[PDB]
Amino acid sequence: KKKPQIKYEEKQAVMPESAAGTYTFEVQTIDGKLDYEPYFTSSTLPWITGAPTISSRTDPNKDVISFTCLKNKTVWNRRAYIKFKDKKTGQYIKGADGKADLTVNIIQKKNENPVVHYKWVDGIGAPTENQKIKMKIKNNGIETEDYFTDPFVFKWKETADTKFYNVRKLDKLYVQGQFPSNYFVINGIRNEQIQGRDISQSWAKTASNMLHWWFEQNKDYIEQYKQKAAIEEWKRPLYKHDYIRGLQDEDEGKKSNIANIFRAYSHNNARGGYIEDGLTWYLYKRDGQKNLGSIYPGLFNDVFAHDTSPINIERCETKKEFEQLMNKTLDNKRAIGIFWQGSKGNRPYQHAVTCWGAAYDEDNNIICLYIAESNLPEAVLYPFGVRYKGNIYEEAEKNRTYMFNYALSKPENIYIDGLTTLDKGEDQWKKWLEAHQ
Ligand code: NA
Ligand code: NA
Repeated sequence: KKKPQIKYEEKQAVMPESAAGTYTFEVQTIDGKLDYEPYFTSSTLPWITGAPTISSRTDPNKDVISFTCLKNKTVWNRRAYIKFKDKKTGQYIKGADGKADLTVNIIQKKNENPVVHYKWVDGIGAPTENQKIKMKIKNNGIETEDYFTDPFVFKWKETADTKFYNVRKLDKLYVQGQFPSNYFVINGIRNEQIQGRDISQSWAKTASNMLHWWFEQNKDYIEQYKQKAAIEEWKRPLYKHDYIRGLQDEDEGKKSNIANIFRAYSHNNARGGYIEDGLTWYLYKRDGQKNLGSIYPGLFNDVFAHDTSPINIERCETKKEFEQLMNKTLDNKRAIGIFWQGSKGNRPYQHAVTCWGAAYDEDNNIICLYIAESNLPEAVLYPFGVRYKGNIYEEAEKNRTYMFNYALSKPENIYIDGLTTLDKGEDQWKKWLEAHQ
């Protein structure tokens, strides 16, 4: 007698809808009914209940295989794989080429109607519906007539009433021949005239946004500092954060005193800089930052010298590391700088941006970030989708947090290497105020 065989066209994926249910596919049975058992290749499939089974063999030509999925609440497809063990021989059954194991690809489809929730950096409010701007899908750099339909895909428009900060690079907004010839002129601290450029200053724009937030959150402590501290004469003008909303692009140099301090006085580096360096430079004295600029603000050195720094730097290489870091930062009322890393084209990529909040699916996966991107033109926060390298259910030792770039309508090999965070420093401020009673 001939030995029975099974066949399956492996190019056909099995794609259950997002709803929970017991789904099925068919396996062709040749020359009888082979005694086999189906198995998932992973034992860490929390979204599948049990093993696959042969639920019908009544048709001589095919078996029905059943498997049970939980609802896919996430906005991502998720993958599982079924192989087949010959129960008489104990070997995995071969596929069409006689060498590879017969493998059926399962892809449960994404949730088309997710319920999303949001966490914003403390103290910046939250977008109103009128402040959320939907985005057109681009193709070959041209906007199509289609829009991104996921509910978290919106720009957060800056208005007179919004409370985030997004200082933009003058060197990116500038249009030669159309902007004012004095566009880059800064009136320095001794009323001296300075042409400050900022093409490589994403670290300093990110620091400036975070510092604007910090001056605002701590404004009552800073008022007490101005009243009670022995302020060095030359630094007195710097105890001030002005961020003037509603300006035209051609007036960006008149928008932010903090960003202008970096643009006038910070020394240049084409290899960029570090968010944490600019933050330290503005707030307290460290020898490492002695050569950052031609001045050293160090405006609250006697609050933070010899105490906890409110600045931290952490890295993340897995989904778990990224979400714990984001949640810890958001839940502890801190501001967020992101240092992106990867490739933009056939060239290395590094860039600092500011994060003002995150979107979450019903499983509390982080699915989108709201980014102040000093390279991008609009006076808005841009959504950057979150994508993770491989299986999020069976995480590998490295599963970086890649960015989907809705403004360019494309994934990019750009991932989040880590966060630089800025804490209010409430305990340090309290100890300073208690010592100045
Ligand atoms: Na399972
Ligand atoms: Na750049």
